[PDB]
Amino acid sequence: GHMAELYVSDREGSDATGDGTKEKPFKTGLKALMTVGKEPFPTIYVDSQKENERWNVISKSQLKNIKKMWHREQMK
Amino acid sequence: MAELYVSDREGSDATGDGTKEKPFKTGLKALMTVGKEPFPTIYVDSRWNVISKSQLKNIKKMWHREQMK
Ligand SMILES: [Cl-]
Ligand SMILES: [Zn+2]
Ligand SMILES: [Zn+2]
Repeated sequence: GHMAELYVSDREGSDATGDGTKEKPFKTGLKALMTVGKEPFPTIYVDSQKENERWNVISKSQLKNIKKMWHREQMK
Repeated sequence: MAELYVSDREGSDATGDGTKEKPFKTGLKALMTVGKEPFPTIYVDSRWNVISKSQLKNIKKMWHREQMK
């Protein structure tokens, strides 16, 4: 039932009241990976650090760190 | 470490160390660098506001899961 993209926005999202949609992003990557029920990981978008763009694909470093945590969290 | 600094806009998990001058980028990385309790105070970008208990709870929850080996 899970979807193909996820939005995380440090400044505009909430982990409390957000759902990882573009309209209502999560706030954190820790919150996001908690949601991920199966692989493949959805494509995660983050704040663009540029004034020009709202959104930007997660960095490769940030993704790898989230996934490390996710796998280890899948081992109870 | 008594106070950890985390900055999505300006920090780095790669070259940062959680100092106010070299903040971490995420709480994800920050928790990974805490090996003992009690936790340092965590400050996030607003400039700096202390971490919302709403996200601190998540960080301190996932940190306890880690410590089990
Ligand atoms: Cl995070
Ligand atoms: Zn896997
Ligand atoms: Zn404890």
